[PDB]
Amino acid sequence: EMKPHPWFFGKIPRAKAEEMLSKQRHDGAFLIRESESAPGDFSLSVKFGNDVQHFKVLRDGAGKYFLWVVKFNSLNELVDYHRSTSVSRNQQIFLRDIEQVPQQPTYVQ
Ligand SMILES: [Cl-]
Repeated sequence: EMKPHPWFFGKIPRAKAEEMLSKQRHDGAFLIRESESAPGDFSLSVKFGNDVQHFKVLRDGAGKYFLWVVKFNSLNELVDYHRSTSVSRNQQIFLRDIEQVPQQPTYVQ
């Protein structure tokens, strides 16, 4: 387990998502962020070799979420579909979780 997703980064700037994804080793390492050029839309950012690619998360009339053709009731479902179906029309790029760098625990009383 019941965990928050390691892929939702809220309002991190496009350039910050590139900075962070640039240090991931593995093609497909990705995050969802909340676009700053289109308030209320999401964007998908994904490591590919020396590049970081960005995808608009598109909405149909009912609020369902898609990248190209196949659409879902949630970002979570969209993301999970694209773990095994390429996000790209030019390369086979499958979504995989960031490595992370996770949280040293501290107690603050
Ligand atoms: Cl595919």
